[PDB]
Amino acid sequence: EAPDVDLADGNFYASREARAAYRWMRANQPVFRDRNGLAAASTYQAVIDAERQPELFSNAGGIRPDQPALPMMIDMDDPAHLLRRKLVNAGFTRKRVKDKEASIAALCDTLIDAVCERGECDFVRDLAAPLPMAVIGDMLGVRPEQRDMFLRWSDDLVTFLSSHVSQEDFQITMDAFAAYNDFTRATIAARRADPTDDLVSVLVSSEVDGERLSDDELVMETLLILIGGDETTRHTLSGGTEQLLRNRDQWDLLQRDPSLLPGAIEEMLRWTAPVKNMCRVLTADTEFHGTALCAGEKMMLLFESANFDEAVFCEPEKFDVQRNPNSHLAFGFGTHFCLGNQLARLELSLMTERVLRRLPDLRLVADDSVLPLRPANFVSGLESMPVVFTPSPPLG
Ligand code: HEM
Ligand SMILES: COc1ccc(CNc2ccc(Cc3ccncc3)cc2)cc1
Ligand SMILES: [Br-]
Ligand SMILES: [Br-]
Ligand SMILES: [Br-]
Ligand SMILES: [K+]
Ligand SMILES: [K+]
Repeated sequence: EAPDVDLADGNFYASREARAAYRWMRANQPVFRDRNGLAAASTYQAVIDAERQPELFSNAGGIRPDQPALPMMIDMDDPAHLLRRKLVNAGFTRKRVKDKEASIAALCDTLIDAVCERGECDFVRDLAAPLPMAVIGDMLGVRPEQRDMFLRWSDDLVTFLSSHVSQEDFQITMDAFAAYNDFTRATIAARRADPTDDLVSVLVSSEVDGERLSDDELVMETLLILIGGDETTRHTLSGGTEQLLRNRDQWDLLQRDPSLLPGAIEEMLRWTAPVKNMCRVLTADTEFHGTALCAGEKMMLLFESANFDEAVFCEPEKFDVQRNPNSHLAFGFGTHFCLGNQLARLELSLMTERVLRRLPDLRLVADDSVLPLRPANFVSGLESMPVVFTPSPPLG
């Protein structure tokens, strides 16, 4: 019998029974319909095949199950999407991202300095959540003492994307957007008159095919970047480190061999899959991997399910930092492949290498059976992760 599940319900993704439900879907109905008839691609093959057919599986209806499209690149199809992405790509060239290494490392060291003397911290609150916020906030010109405000707006907006909000939460969402809009339009006006090397400056000057980003587009695209920056990577940092601590042979391998870190980051991404789904709207009736789909309905791409697909990943419930190949779909695939992937990987690398070296005897206070995941239908990971370690003095 099929699992009785609602794939638009955030409680499904907070359940540690989700992977059992995905396993059934992959073995019995790869393009699954949930208890409300919502279609979802559960196998790696079905996700890739949909990703590769953007004219049939469109982003232009919006990437959430019951919300309309917003005027931003992730809700656009080519050719318009390609121009928008090329414009925003000025902020994400390989050289610009790699050049952030020293500054990101400094933030990692400041955050570890704040807890290293204590011998205990909440890995989520004190390391995983603040590092990506500080990096993206610095790119956007946010004063350090205002990071919490931007993180609050980001939580409001990602909660809106992660659920079907009440009217009161709709109002909060609109208020947060209005505050972000006000701040960002001030930055745009200032950078136009006195350009710097910050993200808004680089985006203002970007030109492709004789076109530039409008103020409207700058607000929307930088907001997409803010929330990608501050709502996703945190969950790979916490949940990926959790797996290193649960399987101490994996922690020990990384401690003794820094050259294993790139493969470890990939396995942390495969395992944690912070983005649980993105939607595609059907542009025509189609028979897709055994399931009839109707023009105008949305189908979810279940990235965590694909990342645990035994047809692609041998023994997928084994966390193995050495896994090769590791062609996971945490960042998706195709036209919309995460623009921030290099930045996210760099943050994960720099914080993890410092955690391994500076907190070398790190351990979990209590095991996973009592560590909850955030209820959310879109992006999710650990709420809290208390950890202990031998104290050390700060680097300063
Ligand atoms: C581990 C962290 C992250 C994960 C798992 C992640 C995941 C994703 C996924 C699944 C998509 C859609 C791909 C698809 O549907 O095939 C996406 C798109 C995108 N992401 Fe991320 N993301 C992360 C971090 C970031 C960061 C840090 C940024 C920016 C600084 C960012 C910016 C974007 C943008 C702009 C898009 C839209 C690309 C397009 O539509 O062409 N993401 N991301
Ligand atoms: C109601 O007005 C608005 C306006 C803007 C937004 C924010 N749009 C948005 C933000 C974040 C993501 C998640 C994500 C980003 C990058 N990589 C991976 C995941 C998707 C869409 C919401 C509501
Ligand atoms: Br299949
Ligand atoms: Br479009
Ligand atoms: Br920048
Ligand atoms: K505020
Ligand atoms: K397994």
